[PDB]
Amino acid sequence: MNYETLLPLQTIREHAKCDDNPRVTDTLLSLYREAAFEAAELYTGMSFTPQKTIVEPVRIKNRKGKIVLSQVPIAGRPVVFTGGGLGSPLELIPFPNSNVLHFQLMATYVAGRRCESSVPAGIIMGVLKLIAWNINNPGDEIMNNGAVVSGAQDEWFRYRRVIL
Amino acid sequence: MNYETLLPLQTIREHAKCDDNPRVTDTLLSLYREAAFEAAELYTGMSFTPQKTIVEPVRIKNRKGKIVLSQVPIAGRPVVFTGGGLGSPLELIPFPNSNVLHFQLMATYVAGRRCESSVPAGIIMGVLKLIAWNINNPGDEIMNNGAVVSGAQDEWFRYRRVIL
Amino acid sequence: MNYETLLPLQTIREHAKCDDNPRVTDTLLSLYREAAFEAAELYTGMSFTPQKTIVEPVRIKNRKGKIVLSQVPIAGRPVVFTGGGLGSPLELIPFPNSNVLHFQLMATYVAGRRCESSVPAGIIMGVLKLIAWNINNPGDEIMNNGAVVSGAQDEWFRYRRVIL
Amino acid sequence: MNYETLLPLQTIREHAKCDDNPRVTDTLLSLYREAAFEAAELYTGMSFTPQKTIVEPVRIKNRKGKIVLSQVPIAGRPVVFTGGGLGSPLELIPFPNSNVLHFQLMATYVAGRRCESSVPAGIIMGVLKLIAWNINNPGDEIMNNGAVVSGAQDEWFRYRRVIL
Amino acid sequence: MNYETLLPLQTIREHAKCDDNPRVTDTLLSLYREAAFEAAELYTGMSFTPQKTIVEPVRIKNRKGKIVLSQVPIAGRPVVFTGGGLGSPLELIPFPNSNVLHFQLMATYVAGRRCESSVPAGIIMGVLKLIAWNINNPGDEIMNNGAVVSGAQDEWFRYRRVIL
Amino acid sequence: MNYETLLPLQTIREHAKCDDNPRVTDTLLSLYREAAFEAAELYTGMSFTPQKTIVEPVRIKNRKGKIVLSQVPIAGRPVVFTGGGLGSPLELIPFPNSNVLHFQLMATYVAGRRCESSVPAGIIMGVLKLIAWNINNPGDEIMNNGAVVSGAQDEWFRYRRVIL
Amino acid sequence: MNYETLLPLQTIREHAKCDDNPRVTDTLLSLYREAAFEAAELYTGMSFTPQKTIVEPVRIKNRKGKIVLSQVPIAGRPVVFTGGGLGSPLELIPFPNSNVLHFQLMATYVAGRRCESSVPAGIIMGVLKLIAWNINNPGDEIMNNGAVVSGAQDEWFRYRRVIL
Amino acid sequence: MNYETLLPLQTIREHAKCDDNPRVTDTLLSLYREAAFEAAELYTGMSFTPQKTIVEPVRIKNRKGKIVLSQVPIAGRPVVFTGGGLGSPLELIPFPNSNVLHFQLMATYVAGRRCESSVPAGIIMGVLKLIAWNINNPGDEIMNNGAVVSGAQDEWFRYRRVIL
Amino acid sequence: MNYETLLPLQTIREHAKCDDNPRVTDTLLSLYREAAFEAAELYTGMSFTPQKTIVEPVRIKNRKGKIVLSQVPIAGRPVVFTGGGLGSPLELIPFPNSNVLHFQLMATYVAGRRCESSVPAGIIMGVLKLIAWNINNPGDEIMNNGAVVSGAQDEWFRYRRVIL
Amino acid sequence: MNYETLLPLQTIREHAKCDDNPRVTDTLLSLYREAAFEAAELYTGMSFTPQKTIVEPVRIKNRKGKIVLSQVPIAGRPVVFTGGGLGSPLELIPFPNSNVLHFQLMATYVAGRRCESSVPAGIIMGVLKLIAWNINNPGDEIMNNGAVVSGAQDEWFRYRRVIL
Amino acid sequence: MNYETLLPLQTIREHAKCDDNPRVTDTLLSLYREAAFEAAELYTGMSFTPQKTIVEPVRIKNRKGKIVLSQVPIAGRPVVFTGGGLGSPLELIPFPNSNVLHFQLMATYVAGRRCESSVPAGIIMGVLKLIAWNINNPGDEIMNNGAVVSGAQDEWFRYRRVIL
Amino acid sequence: MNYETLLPLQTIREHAKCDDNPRVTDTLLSLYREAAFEAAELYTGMSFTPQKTIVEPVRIKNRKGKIVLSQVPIAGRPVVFTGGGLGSPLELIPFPNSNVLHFQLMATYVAGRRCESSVPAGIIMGVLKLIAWNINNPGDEIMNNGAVVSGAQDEWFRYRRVIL
Repeated sequence: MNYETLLPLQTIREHAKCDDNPRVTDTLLSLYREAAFEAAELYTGMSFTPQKTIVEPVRIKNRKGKIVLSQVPIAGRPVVFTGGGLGSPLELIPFPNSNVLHFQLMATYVAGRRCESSVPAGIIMGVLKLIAWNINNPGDEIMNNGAVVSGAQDEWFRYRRVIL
Repeated sequence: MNYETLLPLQTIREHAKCDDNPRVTDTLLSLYREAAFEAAELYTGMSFTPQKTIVEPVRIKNRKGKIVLSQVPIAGRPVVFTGGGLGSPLELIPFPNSNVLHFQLMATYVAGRRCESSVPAGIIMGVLKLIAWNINNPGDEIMNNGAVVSGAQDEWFRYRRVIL
Repeated sequence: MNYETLLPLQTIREHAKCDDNPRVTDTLLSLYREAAFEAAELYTGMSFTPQKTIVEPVRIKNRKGKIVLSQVPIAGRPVVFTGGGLGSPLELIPFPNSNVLHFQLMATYVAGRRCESSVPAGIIMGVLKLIAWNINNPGDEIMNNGAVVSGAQDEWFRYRRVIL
Repeated sequence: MNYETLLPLQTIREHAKCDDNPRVTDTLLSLYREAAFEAAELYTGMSFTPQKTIVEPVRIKNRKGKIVLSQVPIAGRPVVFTGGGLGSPLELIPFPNSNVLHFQLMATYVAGRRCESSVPAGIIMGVLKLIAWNINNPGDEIMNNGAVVSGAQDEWFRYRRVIL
Repeated sequence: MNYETLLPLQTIREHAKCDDNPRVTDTLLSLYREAAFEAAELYTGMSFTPQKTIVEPVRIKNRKGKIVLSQVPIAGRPVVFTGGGLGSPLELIPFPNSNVLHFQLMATYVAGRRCESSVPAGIIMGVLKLIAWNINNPGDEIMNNGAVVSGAQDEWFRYRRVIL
Repeated sequence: MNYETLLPLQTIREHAKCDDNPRVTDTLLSLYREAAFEAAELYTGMSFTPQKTIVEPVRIKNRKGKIVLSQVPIAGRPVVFTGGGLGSPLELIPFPNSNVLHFQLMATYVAGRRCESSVPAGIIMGVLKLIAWNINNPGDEIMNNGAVVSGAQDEWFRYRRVIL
Repeated sequence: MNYETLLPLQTIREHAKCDDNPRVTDTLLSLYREAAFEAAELYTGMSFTPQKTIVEPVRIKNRKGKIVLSQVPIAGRPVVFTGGGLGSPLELIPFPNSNVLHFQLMATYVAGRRCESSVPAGIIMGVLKLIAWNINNPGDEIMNNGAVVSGAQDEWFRYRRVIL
Repeated sequence: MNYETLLPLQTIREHAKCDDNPRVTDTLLSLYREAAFEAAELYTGMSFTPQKTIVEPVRIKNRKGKIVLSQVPIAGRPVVFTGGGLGSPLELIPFPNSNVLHFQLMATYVAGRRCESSVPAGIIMGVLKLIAWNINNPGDEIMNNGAVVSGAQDEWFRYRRVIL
Repeated sequence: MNYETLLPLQTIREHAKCDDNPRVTDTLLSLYREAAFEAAELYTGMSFTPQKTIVEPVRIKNRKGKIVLSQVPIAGRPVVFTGGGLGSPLELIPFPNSNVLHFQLMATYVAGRRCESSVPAGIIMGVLKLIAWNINNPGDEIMNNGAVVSGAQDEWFRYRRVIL
Repeated sequence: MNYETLLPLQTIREHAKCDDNPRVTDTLLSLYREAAFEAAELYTGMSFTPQKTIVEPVRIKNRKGKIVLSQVPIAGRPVVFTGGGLGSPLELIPFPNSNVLHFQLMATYVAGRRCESSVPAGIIMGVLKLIAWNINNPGDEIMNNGAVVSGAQDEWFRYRRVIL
Repeated sequence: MNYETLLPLQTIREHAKCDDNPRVTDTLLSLYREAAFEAAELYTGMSFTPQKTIVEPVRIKNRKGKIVLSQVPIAGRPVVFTGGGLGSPLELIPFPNSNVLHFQLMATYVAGRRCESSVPAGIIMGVLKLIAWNINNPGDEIMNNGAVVSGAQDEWFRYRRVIL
Repeated sequence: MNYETLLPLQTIREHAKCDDNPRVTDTLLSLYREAAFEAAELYTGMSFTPQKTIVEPVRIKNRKGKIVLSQVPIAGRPVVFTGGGLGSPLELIPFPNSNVLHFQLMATYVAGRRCESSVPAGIIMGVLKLIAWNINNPGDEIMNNGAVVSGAQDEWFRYRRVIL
């Protein structure tokens, strides 16, 4: 993917205060950038521009009618349901920024984002901190996890929406 | 967005005493300003300039007749109800600084600000400290939770409406 | 408000001992003073001469008829209420230094305080301390609220009279 | 108030050893002196030389007839109570350092001092220490509760008269 | 009062290691002396040479007929008590150094000292210690109460005589 | 495996900045790389990517019919079951990220990774960190659990996925 | 007084190694000596040379007839009792070594010491140590309870041997 | 066994960074390597190629017939039992990786393994650390066991089969 | 008593490494020795040669007739009792090393030793330590008793070994 | 005995880097070697090369035939019982690695080692460390339990085997 | 006593490094030696030089017939008891190193070896250490119970014979 | 005894590493050697070459027949006891190293060692450490028993065989 557009090398170099470097090659930094983006993906679950189709074997959690989805659905668009003898389609309006719906069973929806320009800035701010840490810690001495001490995880934490 | 009118780059540079450093280009300051304003909006809950129309579904929270909405409406404009098979749309005056309801189903309101001069000074003061912190410490050393240690977050606490 | 009449910049400079600062211009010091006065007013509640009006809906609290408004009405002319089923409004005299009144219903009033020169010395001293602290702390600390550590909030405490 | 008679500027300048310093103008010293005397008045609760005479409502605390005063009446001559259905005005003499009298209801008496030289020296000594602290520490360092650490709020404690 | 005879300036200067001081003027030392004497009087209640007339309303303490007074009357000359239902005036001489007597009402008496020479040396030593402390602590340095750390209060403690 | 394709020696030499060092020959770097990759494989349990469908033995765990598989099936391609006493084919949709299925026994499903570039960058970062630690610390000092203190172990914890 | 014969100034100066010092006059040293002997008398309770006849009131302590006087007795002149139910002074013989009388009412005895020579060496040593402490430390630094820390007090403890 | 085939001495010299040692000759490095491989074998239990025959007596264990042999037979080749008054010898196939069989008696068997090529990398890495630790600690410094502190025993732990 | 016969000054000057002192004259050292020997006598209870007579009254103790005298009579010579309404005087033999006898009553006796020969060695060492401590602690050192910290009271303890 | 064939002096000197030191003669090194081997034999319990026949009395520790013997028997030769009124001497096979068997009375056996080449390397390493410690620490300082702090003891622990 | 035969001054001078120091004359060293030997005798209760014969009274401890001696006799010749109703000789020999015998009463005995070699070297060793401590530390410093910190009272503990 | 053969002076000097001493004479080291050997004697209880006879009474312990002796009799020749048993005096040979036997009563026997060459090396190693410790510390510095910190007691501990 064109990570260059999401975060240029020049900005990374400027933030890290490493635009005068005798041995750190761009080829290596292009690996740290991808690693940081993958780490953010794993920590938050918010995919970038490439949208992904979701069809999964949903289930009912309890008699209250609670259904848990694996990922948040595309915002605004209703979500459809089918299967279990219900030949006709069925759909409801989902909650924004949530993955709980109410009435073998089957359901479908799409997850992803419009494009490079819709990424919240806080994600980038945490990512840049993570790259800076990885640049200034090849792994020779202790001076304990990298993604936490660098503070990027705290920046990303604002979006993980723990129960209120 | 016109973040420039809210906090011109000149003031940010003057506060940080870095107007002559070529290491901090305009784009980096723009990114820092955007991230700081986003963090302030998330923390204090005060929606910024845009006046976005908001529509989202609801479920009857309790048997007593309580329902909750996700964002704060602007005072004056009633919150209206539509759909859900009910008798007919209904209009309610919003309780300022609250989004709780008193008597699938739908409702909608507006959130935002009419004028940009209404920004309290404390928010700008905290944003200045946060940007100053981000300019100096890239997070690659331990001597990193900028929002807390920089002191910006505590300034905004005056408005986070602790329960009296 | 004309804060310059209450605290000349020269006085602030003589207090903080910053009559030679090589980078702190007056345009930033004025913002500092504005923020400090806002913080003091919010903490103590001793507002100034200018006035503002508000309108809100209200709900009775108990069978005894105690009612709570969102802001303190001016110490003076009546506070008006409208609606409530009855065909004509009802009005009560608001008790000063309080937001509580005694008996949907809509309420309106005007906010503000009395003559300009009401400011005592302690608040001025606290504001000076807060400004002095703010000048010498753009935010860097491993060696945490500015108003608490600086001691200003201990100067203003004499006017709160907390009953637990 | 006319503090010039109670504590000449010359004594303050001599105690703090700043008579040759041009960076502390008469305005700033006047502000510090006024603030210090205000703090002393708030802490110990004795109004100074001006022979203030008070008229305050009083209600019997309990069936035993205890009545508590908000100020200590001048010793040696009676304190009078009126109103409250009394057949005729009645006046007694209080026990010294006692603010409680016992065998609508209104009470009046005179509280003050004859000559300014009777202003107890401890109060002036505490004011001097507070002013000296204020002049040297603007409040932007951690080497700030001036009233305490300087000792003035301890020098004044002799008078507050906790219950024996 | 004749403080110059109770404790001359020369002795105070010699004790505190002062041959000649660059800025400490005698006028300020004269204030320190008076402050120290007032502090001693407040801590012990032992009024100096000027004998004082005392009149106050006395009461009986307990079932045992115990009687207490505000100050110790002179050792050998009676106290008087009349009014409040007494049958005839009667004056009696109290215990030595103990304000305890045994079987509105007003009682008066005289307390004080025979002459200047009656002052025990310990009080003078404590006053000298307190003066020395005050000369070397204008109130600007922390790294607390002056009268205790200086040790004068410990010297005076020998005469307060808490119950045995 | 042919590790030369996964991680060329050039990248290791660049990250550890030892391309000009003649004391670390290719033979020793091969050993270090092999050991690091084997350690990662043992830890996360994700054998690397010769693309491979999965068919493995299983035995039922309890009356509920729960059966535990080894690796995560891919999304959108149903598993199929055989073995035991079954006489007809059967296919069920797997739950995302799951490794347990319920209705000797046989069954096969499609999973794994296709291209070597899909090897998540986190694993490569962990391997690089472990190799960098091994290069500089032979293991005879206390200023030695290399996998942990170097942080390589922490980078691999994102995958082991303790029960939710 | 006779303090000169008990402890000549020459010995004190020799002990304190300050004979050639013009910075401590004779009057101040005499004051130190007087204070030292006063403190010693208070602590150890041994009345010094000046004999005094004592006449003090007494109250019956208990139903057993016990009565306690104020000061320690010297070998003791007989005691005459007056007041109460006795028409003429009731003569009786007291006993030394205890302050208890056991077969308003008056009692009497004598106390003191005939000669200086019996002052034990321990008292002199303690007085010397206390005077040496007082000469050097004026009481304005901390790193000040002279009677205790100087070690003088512990020397005198040999003679008390309290019974608890 | 031919340890020089598994780990060339030059490899050890390169790992420990001792390619200039002034007094560590090869006749001692051979002993160090011999000891380290023996320690690894005892810890992990993975033997080395050469086989050896063993004969031992046994004692009747219990009813269920679980019998423990002092060593692990090789590859499950038959293990014979003789003597003890049995009618004729009986033989069983021993379960590999264990020394327990299911049924005075005598037992004999042979122990060993197949080939050198089946040595994983982790064991080699641990042995290298153990040798490096041994070289630089001849036994005259305190800075508890060599195999533990050096971290070698933390490399072999991956094969010791804790109970899942 | 003639201490010079028991301990020459030269012995002190040799022990305390003070055979060069130009400030510690012999007159003060003699007083030090005089005090030290008296302190040793008080601690050990072995009164010295100078004999002294004593006369005292005694109260009636109890049924068993054990009576306590204020001092220890001289061993082996009668102790007399008189007065107390007895028909004629009664005399008893006093038990040595004690002040208790077995039966207002008056009592008389005498105490002392024979001569100076009754001094063991350890007492001399204790006295030497006490004197050496006293010389080099004039009483202005804190950067706690003299006789205990010096160890002399640990030398004399051997002669008590009481049943404590 | 011929300790030379087990550990030549040349190897010890090479390990301790003292081959050119004339301060350590051959006799001292022989003494150190003998002491170290004795300590190892005592600790690990492995009887060394010189074979010896042992005859000692026994008393069964329980009531069901528990035999216990002082030292471990050597493999092959049965332990033979003699005397004790037996019908005839009886022979038992030695259970390896133990001296407790299932059955005044007498028993005998033989212990030792067939050849010197059977010494494990770990014993030699521990002996070398202990000798190195003893060479460089005579035991007159504290930074002295050589067997433990030198690390030699822990090397031998591999063989001591715990009771399970 | 004639200590010259037990420990010549030459040995003390050689051990205590002071064989050329003129300060420590013969008298002071003899005093130290005598004090140390007396302390040793007190601690151990064992007179060294004379083979003293003791006659002491004995009272039966309890009906068991236990008698406790004060000294330890020798194994081989008896200890005699006399007095009471014994009409025939009665003398026994106790357990070695035991001071208790199992059956007014009088006892006497003598034991020990021929010569001064019964003054074990340990006692002399302790005396040397105590004298060495005494010579160097007069007791006016802190870094003082010499008998302990020097180890002499620990050296003598071997013979104290804890009461088993 | 000719200790020279047991441990030559030269070996002691070489071990304690002091063959340059300017003041430690051989005569004093000869005393140190004897003291160390006595200390070993007292600690472990094993006598040296001189075998000695023992005579003492032996009271039975319990009905089980357990009897104990002061020292271990020679390993192979009998202890004797007269009377207290069957018709003839009887002597038996004891357990190896265990002073426990089983069936007036005076019993005697011999104990000791064959020759000077039978002393285990560990005893010599401990004695050398104790000698070095005694040489280093004459008793002045404190840097707590001398026989333990030296480590000799730990070396001797292996032979003291605590009770099981």
